[PDB]
Amino acid sequence: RYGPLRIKELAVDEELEKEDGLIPRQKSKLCKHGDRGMCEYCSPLPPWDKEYHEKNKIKHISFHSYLKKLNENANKKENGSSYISPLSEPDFRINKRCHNGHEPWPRGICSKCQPSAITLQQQEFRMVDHVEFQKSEIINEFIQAWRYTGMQRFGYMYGSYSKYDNTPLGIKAVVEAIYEPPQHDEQDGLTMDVEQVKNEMLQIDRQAQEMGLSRIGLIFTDLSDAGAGDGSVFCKRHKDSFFLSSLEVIMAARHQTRHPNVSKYSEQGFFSSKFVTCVI
Amino acid sequence: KTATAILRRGKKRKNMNEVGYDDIGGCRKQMAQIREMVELPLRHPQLFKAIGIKPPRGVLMYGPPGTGKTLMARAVANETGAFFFLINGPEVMSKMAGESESNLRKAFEEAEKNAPAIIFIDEIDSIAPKRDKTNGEVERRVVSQLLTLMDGMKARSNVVVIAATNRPNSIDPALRRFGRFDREVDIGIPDATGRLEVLRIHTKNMKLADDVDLEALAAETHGYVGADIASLCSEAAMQQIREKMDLIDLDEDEIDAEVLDSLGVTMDNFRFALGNSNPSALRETVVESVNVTWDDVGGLDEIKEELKETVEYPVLHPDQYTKFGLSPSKGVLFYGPPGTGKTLLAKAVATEVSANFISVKGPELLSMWYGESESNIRDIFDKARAAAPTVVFLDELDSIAKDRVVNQLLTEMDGMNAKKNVFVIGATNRPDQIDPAILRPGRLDQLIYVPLPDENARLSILNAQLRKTPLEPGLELTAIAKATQGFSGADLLYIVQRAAKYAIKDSIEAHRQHPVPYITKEHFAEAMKTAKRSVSDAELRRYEAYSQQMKASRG
Amino acid sequence: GKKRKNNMNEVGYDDIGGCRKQMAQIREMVELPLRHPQLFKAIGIKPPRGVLMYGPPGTGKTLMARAVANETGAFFFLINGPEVMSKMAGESESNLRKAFEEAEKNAPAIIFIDEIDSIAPKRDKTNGEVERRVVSQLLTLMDGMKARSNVVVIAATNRPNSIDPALRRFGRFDREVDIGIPDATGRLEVLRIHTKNMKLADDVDLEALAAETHGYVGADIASLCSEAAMQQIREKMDLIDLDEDEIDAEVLDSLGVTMDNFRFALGNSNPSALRETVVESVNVTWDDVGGLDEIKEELKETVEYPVLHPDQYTKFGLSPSKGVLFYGPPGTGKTLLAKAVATEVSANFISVKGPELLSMWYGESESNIRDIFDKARAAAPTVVFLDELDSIAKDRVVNQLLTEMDGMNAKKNVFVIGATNRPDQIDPAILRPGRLDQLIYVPLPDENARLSILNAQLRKTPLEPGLELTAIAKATQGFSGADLLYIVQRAAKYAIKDSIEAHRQHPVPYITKEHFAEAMKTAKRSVSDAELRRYEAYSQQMKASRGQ
Ligand SMILES: Nc1ncnc2c1ncn2[C@@H]1O[C@H](COP(=O)(O)OP(=O)(O)OP(=O)(O)O)[C@@H](O)[C@H]1O
Ligand SMILES: Nc1ncnc2c1ncn2[C@@H]1O[C@H](COP(=O)(O)OP(=O)(O)OP(=O)(O)O)[C@@H](O)[C@H]1O
Ligand SMILES: Nc1ncnc2c1ncn2[C@@H]1O[C@H](COP(=O)(O)OP(=O)(O)O)[C@@H](O)[C@H]1O
Ligand SMILES: Nc1ncnc2c1ncn2[C@@H]1O[C@H](COP(=O)(O)OP(=O)(O)O)[C@@H](O)[C@H]1O
Ligand SMILES: [Zn+2]
Ligand SMILES: [Zn+2]
Repeated sequence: RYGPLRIKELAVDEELEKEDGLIPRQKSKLCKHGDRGMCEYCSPLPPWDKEYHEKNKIKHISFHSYLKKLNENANKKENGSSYISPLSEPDFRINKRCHNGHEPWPRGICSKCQPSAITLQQQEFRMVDHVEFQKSEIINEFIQAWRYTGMQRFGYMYGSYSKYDNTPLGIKAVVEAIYEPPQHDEQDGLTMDVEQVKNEMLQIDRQAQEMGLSRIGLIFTDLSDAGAGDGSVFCKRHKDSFFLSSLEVIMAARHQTRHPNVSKYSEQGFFSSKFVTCVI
Repeated sequence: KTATAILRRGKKRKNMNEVGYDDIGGCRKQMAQIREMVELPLRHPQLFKAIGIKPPRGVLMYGPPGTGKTLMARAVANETGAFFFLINGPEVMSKMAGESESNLRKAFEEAEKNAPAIIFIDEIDSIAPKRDKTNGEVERRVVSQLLTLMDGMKARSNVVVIAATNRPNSIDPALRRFGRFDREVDIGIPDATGRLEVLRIHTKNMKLADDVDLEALAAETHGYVGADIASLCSEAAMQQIREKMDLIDLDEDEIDAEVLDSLGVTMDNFRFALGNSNPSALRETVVESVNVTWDDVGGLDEIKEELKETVEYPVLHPDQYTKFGLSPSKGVLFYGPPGTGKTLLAKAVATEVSANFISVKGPELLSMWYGESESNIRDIFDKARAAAPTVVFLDELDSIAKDRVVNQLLTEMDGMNAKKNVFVIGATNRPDQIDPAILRPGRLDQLIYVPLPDENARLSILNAQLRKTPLEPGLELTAIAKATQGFSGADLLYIVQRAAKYAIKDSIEAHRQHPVPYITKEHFAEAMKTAKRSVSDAELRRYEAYSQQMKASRG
Repeated sequence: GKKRKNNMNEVGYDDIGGCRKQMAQIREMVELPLRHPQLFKAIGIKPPRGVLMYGPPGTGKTLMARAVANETGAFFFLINGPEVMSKMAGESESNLRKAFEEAEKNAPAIIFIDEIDSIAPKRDKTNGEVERRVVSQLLTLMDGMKARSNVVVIAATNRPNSIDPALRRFGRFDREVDIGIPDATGRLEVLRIHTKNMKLADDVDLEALAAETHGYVGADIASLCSEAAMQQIREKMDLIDLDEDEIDAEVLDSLGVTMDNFRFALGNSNPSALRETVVESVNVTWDDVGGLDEIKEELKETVEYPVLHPDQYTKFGLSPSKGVLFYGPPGTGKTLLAKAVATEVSANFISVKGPELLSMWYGESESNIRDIFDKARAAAPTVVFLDELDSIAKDRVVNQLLTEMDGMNAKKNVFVIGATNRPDQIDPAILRPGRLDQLIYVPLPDENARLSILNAQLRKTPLEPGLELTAIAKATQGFSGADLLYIVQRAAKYAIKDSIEAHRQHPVPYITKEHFAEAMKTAKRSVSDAELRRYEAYSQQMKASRGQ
């Protein structure tokens, strides 16, 4: 019986996969049974239990627990299938080669190679659950850049992933240092040549890997000091207005697509890059 | 003549894209209609501008499954070379709630955006069944969306919609109105020539043996649809390989090339495949073509002349009827003892005017009377209109007309177009049992009595039934014809069948003993010894009395 | 070695017995397209893709599919019906799509859709939005994979009428396979397969168990073996100490299943295969049917010749007869004639008794006439037998029967035999040419026939040495086979009563002549003279109706 493919994934992913994450519960006062046995209110709570999260004020379910829930729901053992892969990243591009009796899309199309209507809906799980800065100086210097110059900034943050016990099967990205590419920051925004950025970052990443680090996100500042005598900034981003504008959402999506998360439960072998974006 | 004026003249403008007119056979008239409705509006759109009309667009093909509706649609689309959008019923209906409508919207929008286009909605009965079957609200949203898209298209032009379904009634009635699927095409089971053409089309890549008689297979296969013939060929090839399996080593990965080079399908394999095949086209009412002349029927010369005057002149010479302002009769009613050859008369009439033939036996009428059939009287007459000229033969009419079904028949027959050549012929062994309503003018009011065959008629019948069976050279049937006074055609058929049974028994015994390649007169005598008249004298007297009453009442 | 080398991937052709015909069909339809695709390339055809197995539950359809898949070495992709239909809204369709796509991606493959009747039930059985979306998805997947892939789809269902009709046409499950109840040899093979790891005792007579189990599907035999083992455990429980958590190996070594346990298990079994119409094998020759020699010759020349010498029929251009109608007093042995006819041409046998037809008339059965004839087609050559046809042929059921008789392919070797006690009461429409046109009268047995019946019925009873039955045969003039069977049964009952009395008093190994005398003292003819005269008059009129 075919199973997960043979592909190397991060140590954190493996050690998370080893664990079970069940949350034990003690004898409820509504139980009707002796010491041995358990009815419905005493059974261990699955790591993806929505009631537990909403009771503990957690807004997403720690992707590995989402994978656990999918595996539990599907893929019966010893029969009933040949291990349908549970994870499959969405793909909306049209099937340029259908030839179900018709030429390619530009001059013919059938109901089989026609992208179906897309239904947006808030995602219920998050890959990386926490982001931790080893020292305050890492961001203090980043903000000192703006303090001295007055323009905005932008830089990649290097580090590594590890476990996070405060959430069921959660992951935290620990950031050790920040690297700032050559960019032309401006009063209301910033610009940066893409080709120079990637050409430099290739060798920077080689050196960082030799040092043991990895590129795990990007951070930029959006600050406009108020006129008050003290040092204060306007609250431009809040509940009723935008959190991340459309342009930065698009850039984050591109960055995530360019840093795939190698996974063993998807046909392609990757799913939903572990790449975070921070804003000040 | 004019009807197939579009069929006359690299290939395919040079997968499932390779289908072309050369991959179809036995549907010349329907193919002509479909091409005339599709190519002209798109390939030569200036004709209708010159003459000042808007050509109709909606085309609704229907027939038994396997008749080649999808094949015809795809062949026409690939030969026209126009933007072809294919919509599948189940494929659209398998989408989530709210997506099966957006798919249709985008399909029509794209077909309108691009150059002259063809939209083929295969299996439209899935996305727009009859209202009583449209359970749920999504089943109504989809139907309403289809109707709106169909209505909003009439202005665009240079876009033709083709739909296919099994039965005319399976579709929502609202889809068959002006500006919608108004033109209707009916695909019927092919005739002998059509079956031969299909057989040649399919068996063009097989390693046929030299002893293959595709004409014989065409003759034997009656009621076989194109899909049935394809299955026949596939099963014959499977039988051939099964026979050759002895020389093949299944365990070994590779098979010897020499063995693969000796594969050949023999006529015996085709006979075996015929034995295995089970067609289902005739289980439902279908439009079929018949080729009975005034020679498979013996005697009844006066009745033949009466039928000719009744049917042929209206069809062949409508100008004279218009000149005299007299409209032709709609229906006829045969009555007489069973086995007198009424079905043969109906088929001969249909063949004389070269019309299609629809037959509705007694079991079908009873099934409709019990409401456990897919079709219905309205559906039968819709098919008759779509396939006109047509002859609708209602056999065993007395079973139901001893009613809801008779009321439906009266409604449909009254609503029939006077100038449209759709004749109705009813058959009944008990004319008095027939409801008097059906026999009023404008309905099956012309009654004809079909008597038992006479001496010469019996001789002709016996010769016709025995023609395709080997017999002793210098064999006389005059004595058999003379001695069987009062026998109907069925009794003579029984006599000849018993003679053949005796002959085959003797042949098998002789072969087992180890001769009898004929049917000697002793076999005929032995078979005749156990044959008797199937019509009691009382019934013959009753029929004669009814005929005398009719003659007296009309003179 | 074998199998191209508990863990259902460990089943092969050696774990299936008694279904060699259907196994051969499935193998030629699955292995050949996959193992040797070059044959169909050379012949220039596309092999059929779909296959649809059906039969009573417990007949080993899943076992056959698994065995074929494992032996082929292809990429098996079992799909369950209940498993797929337990998913949330919009997830079952996704599972179907992913299964088909994966099977097509790793060709050659074998998709096995187990219990398809739950995914695509009859159109009137769904009535739900999801139940229609799933069916449409399945149809789309079946159509899409018709070409463009070297994949084979296999499905299993209880009855042909339990599936949406749209799935049984060209480009879809266009091949049908019918699984029937096994015969004596098949049951023996199944018993040998199951009872190979058990600690059978020396006194085991698997042949006897196979003989005593009729209508037992493989599941019933497995349950029988389990029950016998449990009975053995119960019997040995006296030496087992329930309190202790360990049992001496000496006691375990003494376990052994004996014939008594198997007899008990036979007593406590609930087979259900025969509660519905089922195809079955028959082994009656022209020797159990004493007398009726002329009727035997008529049946031979009516049935055997078309089946065994079709070339002669084609040469003479004669179409073989479809069916016949037996009539006569009850108990004359019509079912024996039907079974003998089926046996001679080595055809299957479907029996539809009066209660089943009445249930169909009341519309409270899981099977229809169309279903019966679909099974008959799939299992051809077949003999369908409508017993006591006069209950329904006194109707929509009769109309359906006529429709099916008209529909059936002439060249197909499917023969319909009808039995009735009131030939006049039968609907005339059934007797037209192209239907049950032939009428055969089965009279009461004669003296020699009666003696033959008596001898046949006593081959399983310890009769007294030197016993005679000519006097009994002569004394029973006018008796049918049922009456003679009743006489024998009463004699056996008296003998067993006397044996039990003697044992209780404490001998009586075999029946004696006085037992038969006592049993015959209460003999009574089951056919009144008036009814016999009526049947004779009807036969005489029929002969006159076929006069010169
Ligand atoms: N003249 C013909 N008429 C019909 N079928 C033909 C003919 N020639 C070849 N065929 C073959 O017969 C089969 C007909 O299948 P087809 O899909 O056209 O049938 P259908 O029932 O009309 O279609 P659908 O239900 O998909 O709309 C195909 O194998 C086609 O190749
Ligand atoms: N030749 C055989 N025929 C039938 N059953 C057999 C045979 N040999 C063994 N068996 C046993 O019979 C049972 C087979 O049950 P199985 O699940 O295959 O039947 P089914 O009702 O057709 O399947 P399903 O419900 O999965 O569609 C198993 O116990 C198997 O061990
Ligand atoms: N002139 C004829 N009169 C009667 N039967 C004929 C004649 N010629 C042929 N037959 C045979 O009659 C049979 C068909 O009879 P049919 O037309 O069904 O009679 P009915 O309509 O009374 O049922 C066929 O076997 C056909 O060959
Ligand atoms: N030649 C025979 N004629 C009649 N009954 C026979 C004959 N041989 C055996 N029997 C017995 O007849 C019984 C079955 O009779 P059956 O065939 O059901 O009669 P029917 O078909 O008239 O109802 C069995 O017990 C069988 O042993
Ligand atoms: Zn509890
Ligand atoms: Zn496509």
